[PDB]
Amino acid sequence: NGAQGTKFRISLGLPVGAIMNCADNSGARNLYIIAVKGSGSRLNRLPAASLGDMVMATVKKGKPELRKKVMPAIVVRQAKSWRRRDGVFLYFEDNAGVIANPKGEMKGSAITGPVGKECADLWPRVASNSGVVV
Amino acid sequence: AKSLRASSHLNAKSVKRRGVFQKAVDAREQRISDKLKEDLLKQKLEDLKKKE
Amino acid sequence: RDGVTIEFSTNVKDEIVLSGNSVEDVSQNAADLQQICRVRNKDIRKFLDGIYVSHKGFITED
Amino acid sequence: MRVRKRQSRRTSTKLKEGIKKKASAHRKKEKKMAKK
Amino acid sequence: MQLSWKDIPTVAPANDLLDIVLNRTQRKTPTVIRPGFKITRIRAFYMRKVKYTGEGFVEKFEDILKGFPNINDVHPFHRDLMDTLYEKNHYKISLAAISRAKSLVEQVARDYVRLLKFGQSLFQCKQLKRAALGRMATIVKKLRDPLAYLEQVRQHIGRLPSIDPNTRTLLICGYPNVGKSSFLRCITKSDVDVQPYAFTTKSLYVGHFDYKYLRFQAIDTPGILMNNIEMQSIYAIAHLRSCVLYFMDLSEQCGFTIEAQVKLFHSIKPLFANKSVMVVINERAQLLESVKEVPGVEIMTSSCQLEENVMEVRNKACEKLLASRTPFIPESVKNLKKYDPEDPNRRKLARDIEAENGGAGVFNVNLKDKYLLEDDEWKNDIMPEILDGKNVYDFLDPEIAAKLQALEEEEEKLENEGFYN
Amino acid sequence: GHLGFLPRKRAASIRARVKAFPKDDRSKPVALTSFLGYKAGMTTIVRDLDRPGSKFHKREVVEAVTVVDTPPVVVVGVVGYVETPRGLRSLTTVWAEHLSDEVKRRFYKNWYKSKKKAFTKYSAKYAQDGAGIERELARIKKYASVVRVLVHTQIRKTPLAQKKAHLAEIQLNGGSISEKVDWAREHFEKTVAVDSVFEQNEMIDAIAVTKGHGFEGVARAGQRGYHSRTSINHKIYRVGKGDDEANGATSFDRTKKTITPMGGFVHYGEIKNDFIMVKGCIPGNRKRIVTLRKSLYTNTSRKALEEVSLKWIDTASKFGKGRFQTPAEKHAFMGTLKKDL
Amino acid sequence: PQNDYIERHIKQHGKRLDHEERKRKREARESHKISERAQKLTGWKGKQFAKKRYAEKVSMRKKIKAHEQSKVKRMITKHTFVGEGFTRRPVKMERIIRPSALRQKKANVTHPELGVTVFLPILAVKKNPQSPMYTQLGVLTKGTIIEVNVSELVWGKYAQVTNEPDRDGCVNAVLL
RNA sequence: GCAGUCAAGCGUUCAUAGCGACAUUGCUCGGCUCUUCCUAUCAUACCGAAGCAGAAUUCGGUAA
RNA sequence: AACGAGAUUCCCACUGUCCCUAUCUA
RNA sequence: AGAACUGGCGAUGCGGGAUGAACCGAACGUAGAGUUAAGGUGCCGGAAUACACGCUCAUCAGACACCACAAAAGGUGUUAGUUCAUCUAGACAGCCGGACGGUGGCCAUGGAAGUCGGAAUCCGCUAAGGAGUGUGUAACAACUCACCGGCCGAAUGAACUA
Repeated sequence: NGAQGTKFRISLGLPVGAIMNCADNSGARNLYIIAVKGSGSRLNRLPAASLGDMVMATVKKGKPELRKKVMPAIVVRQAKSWRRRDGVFLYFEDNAGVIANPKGEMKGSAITGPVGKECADLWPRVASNSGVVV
Repeated sequence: AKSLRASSHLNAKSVKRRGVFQKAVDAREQRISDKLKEDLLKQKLEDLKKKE
Repeated sequence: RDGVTIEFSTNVKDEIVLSGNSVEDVSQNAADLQQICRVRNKDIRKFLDGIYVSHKGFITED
Repeated sequence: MRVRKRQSRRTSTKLKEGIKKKASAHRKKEKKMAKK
Repeated sequence: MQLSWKDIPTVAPANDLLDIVLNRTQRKTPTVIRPGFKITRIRAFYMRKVKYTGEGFVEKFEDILKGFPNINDVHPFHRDLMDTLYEKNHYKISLAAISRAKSLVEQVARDYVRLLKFGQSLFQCKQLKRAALGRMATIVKKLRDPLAYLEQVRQHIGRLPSIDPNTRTLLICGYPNVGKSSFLRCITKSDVDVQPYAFTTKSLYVGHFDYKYLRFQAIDTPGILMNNIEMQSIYAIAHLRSCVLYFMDLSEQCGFTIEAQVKLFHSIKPLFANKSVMVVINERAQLLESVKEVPGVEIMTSSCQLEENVMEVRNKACEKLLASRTPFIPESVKNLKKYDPEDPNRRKLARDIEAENGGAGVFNVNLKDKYLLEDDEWKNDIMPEILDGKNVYDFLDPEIAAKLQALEEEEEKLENEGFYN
Repeated sequence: GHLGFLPRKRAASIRARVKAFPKDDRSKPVALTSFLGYKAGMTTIVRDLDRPGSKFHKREVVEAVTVVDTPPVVVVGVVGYVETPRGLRSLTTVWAEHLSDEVKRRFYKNWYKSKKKAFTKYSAKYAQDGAGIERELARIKKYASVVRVLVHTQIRKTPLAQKKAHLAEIQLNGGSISEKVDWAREHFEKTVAVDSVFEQNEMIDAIAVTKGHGFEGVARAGQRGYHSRTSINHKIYRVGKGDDEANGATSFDRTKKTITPMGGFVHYGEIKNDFIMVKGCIPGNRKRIVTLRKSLYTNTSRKALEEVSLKWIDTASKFGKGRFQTPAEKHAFMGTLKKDL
Repeated sequence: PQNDYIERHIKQHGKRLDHEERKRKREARESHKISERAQKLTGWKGKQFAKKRYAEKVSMRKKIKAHEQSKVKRMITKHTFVGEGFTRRPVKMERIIRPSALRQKKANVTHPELGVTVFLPILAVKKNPQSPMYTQLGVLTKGTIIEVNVSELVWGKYAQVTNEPDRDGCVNAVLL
């Protein structure tokens, strides 16, 4: 749901049990991943997210309004070296993600820092609430 | 999902193979065999270099 | 099939005529022509769409 | 198709002799039931 | 839940229901045990089967109970509407029989498992298992009548219309076969028969239309002469926040006296007294003013053959229901015509280009031939972009020949000086 | 693992033989069906992607390609096979009367000790109006349902220190068996170029003996690697030329350079002849002989129909790290050095 | 989706062109396909088909015959009953364990002279054959004469059991 | 399951020496990991029935 | 109330314990 | 399950039952010849791909055995029967036609005319037609068969048993 067009493989940097920062001005500062929506299935392999993938994630350090409810979270910053089709390999400074409804519509009004190129392409309304892309 | 050996997909791909999909290969083959025929004449000129 | 000739009915809308000598050729071709037009994963009651053998007969009427 | 398992027609000696004991058991019942 | 109920798991006719639940316990559980095993594995075998059939029937029964709308807890219109279409007492008797049967099956399963942990032979254990599932079968065999009723109600409630008691509504009433079928026929897209007899329509047909940027729904009715079909109309008048459009046939048609329409209007007057009535005419003329004696009534004369007055009735109905520096525009756009989709003579779009060139995902759009250049011979652009470690675009400017010649002057100003020795 | 790739054992030779061939149409012109070279190389390409329907239509894609070195294959014979109820059966092979030093080397395990007396009586068997050679060629044309070409590689034109060329068998998918055996007659002692078999935008199946890893420890212990593998559907990106400078030049880059990196490939030389730049990764390592067949069948999707517009060839140093395409760009960026002046 | 969305569609557009040909030929095929199923269908489906088809024959016999006739005109692992003075009753039953699961209190008793079954509580276990130990334990094996409470209500106070409650669920008795 | 209601016949003649099928009516030791196999298949493939408007679904068939 | 390498739980930091192994040396 | 009596094994080789504790045959010195027992005679395998009358086609037939278990049955497989039925006053099948008026019988109810349902279910007229066998319409109509009658000309029908 929500994702626009096809989705191509980039490296997986954020498994289940990883704390990423929160980037929107909704109230949360960090986010704890519990499940990844639309992942593969091996024996003993943890569900691993990447940039621009909707995960189910809980707030750990933030406003009580945003807590009490496990909610969808789209990862906007990865910090693990993924590849672009334009030659370069790149990575960010920290892991960050933004909270949204199952439809892909944003709760926050602005996203701080850089938003990934792939994430902003796949999710339209993230690019609507984006200050910086790349 | 439809298999690799799914009958309907094999028949749909046979609908493809009687159109553009073979014609391009049957033009490419003519261009390859042409340059192969061109490869005889060059070597025959290098036969006539020694024959000179 | 080799021995079945197809013409369209003049002055009658939406009609295809199958004619020849063998019963197997004409009737199996008629069966083929209506089994390619299967209404798939839908109603029978709601979707009328399809080709149907309206009349089985002879070329020369007497 | 995947051709499924076929039943044997080899009757084992335990089966064959057990068949005889079961048969003679059916006799002893039938002779008693004939009297009533 | 809300307005309509199509989403109900189907109701098996109590003989097939047995053939579903019992066959599933034969296919899904292990089925082969020797008598020569330990007693513990024999016990656990038959316990697993009694319990699994228990969960089987309960799962099917729970689907029925949760699936059907809780009649007295939904909405006053729907509580009464289902009461008119179905014997409400029997509708609650049937669902009570299922709620009874589920608790029965639960009791049976809990009994025979407890009785099963004391079995001494495979035969005794088998007899107890057969006893359990046979007892469940007897319970389900006693349900051949209510489930036959529940399938018919499931089918007929699955096809019922969805009226919203909170949106702006307008009931369409009158005597059966006045011509109100032609009204809803000529106001919206809903196929309602205008067949020349009394009770053609048998239920509440709904038509949606939009006026003044708002969602409206006009509800066609069978009519009032008491019947289940007839009382459906009356309770639709009573429980809906609406205006009622009572239709009259001032003609030889309908086959009923206009005076009987007067008698019926003034008799049904109490329950539509709160609804702000409109009356539409499709000694003698004086008895139309006898109808006018009602506090809230209006009279209009119309013809369904013409399409203007039918619209004007709607306009007055909706009106009753609401109360209840310079821009830059290029002249190349102003002079340009509109895009008519069914025109044989117009410009071909890229949509039609890709069809003519074949396929959606197979056609590659030429980015060239669509951009403006001095010479269209160099339209098929190559553009090198990189030469020897340094990209062309960084070196690329106008007047680079004159700028180069400036650097050529800077050559000869250092050539004769003697830096290259 | 995969139970098809069993027994997981060491191959018969480094030159794996091609197991199946593309079918046959008896109206098509005479053309070769498989080619061989020497795989050695791997490099990066960028290209703009004209693949409609994709997320990268009118965008640019970087990707890994492999460079097989392919010197012009030389024809030294022809084989004819009769169709039997027992399979095929070679009834007659015919050779080229005067063969290279390379192939007479292939006929011996110890080359230097021998009197080099290989085809002496066979060449003396030719020594007349033909008479017996034309008899055996009639024998092939009369019978023999399929006809395969004996070839070999130009090992000396490759930087390999092996000196010993590989014999091969390549069938012909040009109709009328007469035209098969007479194409062969027109090609004894002659050579066949690469681009007379392949071109750009053509799918191939490169077969190779897969990089030996030796002993290794139902998931069983034993041999890993050195297996004869067939990999299908690798798109040919570029066919090259030895005499032609600026092989590394694209439509965009256009700098006079060879696809050969600075100081050559690792563990293998430069390129001094024809090559095929194939997309992805071909089995085997560098210095390995690969046999390139073509597709078996009409394999047209949009991954087989599209035209490749190569934008740039990476010719930077694979031995070490890559910073410079040419030697000219190293000393252009560097400035001038100690031993220079 | 209004009310009769397919019935109105039939009453305006028809069923199909070939709806009557398909139906008539199918009913004519069913005479064969009954026999084609009866000689195929291996396993459980064959047994279920045979039982359903036997039923469909007996019902048809009833229809035809009724028409023809209307033409004219150590622990115990057996089920026991324990009296309401259980709390310290066993004087002479030192270690004779009787679990609470095996205690059935209400026998499913039928009346002989009037074919009505009254599910009534047991009052007293009187005479169990096979064992006079079992009379003192209250065991309800086949042939046991028991006392029946007639609180709910011509009647006979005693009933003889007919089933083996160790095998089936309940205790089934017949009055004397 | 118990008791009754039918009831094809057989009972040594045969319904009043009796047995009697399908129905029906009475109330009510556990768990970690791999290999191979079975189908009594949860999903994937193709079908049949179903108030199956579409979507979604329920039952059933072939199918390891 | 500090303790005692007492025990448990939580919060913060850390790590190949693991996701998922890879390479080198003895 | 308990007795009695009886064989066999046990202290017993050999022929056969493909194989073997109790199954069929069998009076063990060493040899020769003939004849047999049980079991057999397609080839393995010694001995008839004998002869004669039949029955069976099995989507894993059957060769098996007090004819014992799933076993009572289902089947438009096939062959024999038995008991009642029709039949050149024309059998079954087949189309062609009639298939009626009281009468839209009474209650039912918006509308139910045989065919949503509740009770009798009657008369007349015939060659024969039911207060109606299903399809059908809102209700009718129309068609259908059960009942006759017209050409058609010899067998056919039902219920059981093997």
